[PDB]
Amino acid sequence: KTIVSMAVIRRLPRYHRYLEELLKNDVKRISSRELSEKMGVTASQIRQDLNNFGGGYNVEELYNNLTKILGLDKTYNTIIIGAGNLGQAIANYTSFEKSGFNLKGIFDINPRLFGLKIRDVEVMDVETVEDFIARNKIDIGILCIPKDNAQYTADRLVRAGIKAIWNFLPIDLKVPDDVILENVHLSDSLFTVSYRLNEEELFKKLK
Amino acid sequence: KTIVSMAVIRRLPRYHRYLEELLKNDVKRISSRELSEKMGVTASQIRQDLNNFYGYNVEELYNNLTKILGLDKTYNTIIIGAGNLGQAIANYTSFEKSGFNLKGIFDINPRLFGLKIRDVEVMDVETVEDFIARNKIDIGILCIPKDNAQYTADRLVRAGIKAIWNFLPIDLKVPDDVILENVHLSDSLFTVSYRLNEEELFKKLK
Ligand SMILES: NC(=O)C1=CN([C@@H]2O[C@H](COP(=O)(O)OP(=O)(O)OC[C@H]3O[C@@H](n4cnc5c(N)ncnc54)[C@H](O)[C@@H]3O)[C@@H](O)[C@H]2O)C=CC1
Ligand SMILES: NC(=O)C1=CN([C@@H]2O[C@H](COP(=O)(O)OP(=O)(O)OC[C@H]3O[C@@H](n4cnc5c(N)ncnc54)[C@H](O)[C@@H]3O)[C@@H](O)[C@H]2O)C=CC1
Ligand SMILES: C[As](C)(=O)[O-]
Ligand SMILES: C[As](C)(=O)[O-]
Ligand SMILES: [Zn+2]
Ligand SMILES: [Zn+2]
Ligand SMILES: [Zn+2]
Ligand SMILES: [Zn+2]
Ligand SMILES: [Zn+2]
Ligand SMILES: [Zn+2]
Repeated sequence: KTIVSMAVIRRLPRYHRYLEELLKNDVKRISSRELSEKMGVTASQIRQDLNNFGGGYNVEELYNNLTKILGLDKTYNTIIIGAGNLGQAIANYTSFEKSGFNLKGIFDINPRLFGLKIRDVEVMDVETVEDFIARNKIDIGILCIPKDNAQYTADRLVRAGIKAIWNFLPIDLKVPDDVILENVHLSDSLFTVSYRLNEEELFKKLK
Repeated sequence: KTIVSMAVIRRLPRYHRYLEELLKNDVKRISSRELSEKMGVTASQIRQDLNNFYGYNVEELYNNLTKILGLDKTYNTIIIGAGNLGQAIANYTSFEKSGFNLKGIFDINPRLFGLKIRDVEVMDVETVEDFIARNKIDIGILCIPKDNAQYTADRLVRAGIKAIWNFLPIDLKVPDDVILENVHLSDSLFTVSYRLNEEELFKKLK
C-alpha cells in the first residue's frame, strides 16, 4: 500500500504526459479549466491531487514538479525476463531509458536467443538471473514470459531481492507485501474502443 | 466525444476484470464494501458509474458490464506492423475470446509476406485498403515506427476503418467520426517509479 491513494497515483502520469505536450509546444501557462477539460477530471480534483505534494499553472514548473513526484529524477536498474516478441518490443522502447529506467540485462530460457544483441545488452540464460540481480542491484523485473508456472519465476526474482515487478502476464502473481507489483492489462484500453463503437446504440436502447 | 464521460468509461473494463475473476472463483454475490475495497473506488463512485446505464449479484453485474462495453458483439481487426509488438498483440488470444477476431496482418517487409501467424498470414500493406473494404474491418491496430505513420492512418481512414488502436507515441489526426485510442505503457511504468520513490519523496517534503 501507499501514502497517496492509487486513484490519484494513476492520474499523475497522465498530467505529466499532457504537460510534456504543452512544454514542447512552448505553451507558458495552463488554467485549471483547460487542464480539467483535457484530462476529464474536475478542476477541483486536480487541485486536490496536486495538493498532496506542496503548493492556473506554470507549465514548465508543474512539469518539473511532476517529474520529481513520479521519481523520474532517479535511476532504476531494470531487467526483462522473456526475450520474445513483447520483451523485445519493451527492450527497444528507448524512451523508457531516457526517463531513468536503465536496462541492465535480458533473460530467456531459449538457447536460440542466447547472445542476441538488443541495444547494448545481450540475452542471457535465465538460469543466472538471481545472481545477476544481486550483483547488479536490480530494482525492477519486467516479466514478459508465457503464463505457465510463472509464479515460480516471480518467486526467483523476489527471493533474489527484486523490489518491483512490472507484470504483463494475464494471471495473479503472488508477491510479498513489501514488493511492488504493477500488472499491465492492455484490454483495459482495447475495451474502451468496443465501448465507443457501441455507445450510440446502447443509449438508443436505454431510452 | 462521448455521451458518458471518459473517466467513467475508463473504469468499466477494470470493473469487468474484477467481476470476471469473482466468477471464475465461483463467487455469486459481493457486498458493495468488499467490492469497493478492491476497486479502491468508493462504493458511491461505483454506484454513480453504473447509474449512467445492498450488494451486487456477480454474474448479473458482469453480464451488464459485458453489454455496456460492447463485448457481446464481434469486431474484425487488422494489425499494421508485423514486428515485435504486432506479433505480441496477434498472439494474445484473449482478445479473440472477447470478440476481437483478427482477420489480417500487414507489413512493408517483403521478407515477411506469407509468414503464418496463428491462423493469419502476413500481407503487403499496399493491399490494406482493398482488404478493409472486402472484409468489413472495424479496428486497425497500429504497431509501426513513427515516421510517416500519419500517411498509413490516412489509408485506414479513407478506406472506412471505424477505429484505430494506436501504439505509436505520436498524435495522429483522424476525422471526428473515427475512434482513436492511444496506448501509453509509460502511464503504468511511471507508477512503479512513483511507488519505489514515495517514502523518499515524503521524507524530503516534510
Ligand atoms: N498484458 C497484456 O495486455 C498482454 C500480455 N501479453 C503477454 O506477454 C507475455 C509474452 O508474450 P509474447 O512475447 O507474445 O510471447 P513469446 O512467446 O514471443 O515470448 C515469450 C518468451 O519467453 C521465453 N520464456 C519462456 N519461459 C521462460 C522463463 N521461465 N524465463 C525466461 N524466459 C522464458 C520464451 O523462450 C520466449 O522467448 C505472454 O504471457 C502474453 O500472454 C501479450 C500481449 C498483451
Ligand atoms: N505505446 C507504447 O507504450 C509502446 C509503443 N511501442 C511502439 O510500437 C511500435 C512497434 O514497435 P516494435 O514492434 O518493437 O518495432 P519493430 O521495428 O519491431 O516493427 C515494426 C514493423 O513495422 C513494419 N513497418 C514499417 N512501416 C510500416 C507501414 N507503414 N506499414 C506496415 N508496416 C510497416 C516494419 O517492416 C516492421 O516489421 C513502435 O512505434 C514502438 O515505438 C513499443 C513499445 C511500447
Ligand atoms: C492492474 As490491477 C491491481 O487493477 O489487476
Ligand atoms: C490517451 As491520450 C488521447 O490522453 O494521448
Ligand atoms: Zn535452476
Ligand atoms: Zn489481471
Ligand atoms: Zn486478480
Ligand atoms: Zn500520446
Ligand atoms: Zn497527446
Ligand atoms: Zn469518414
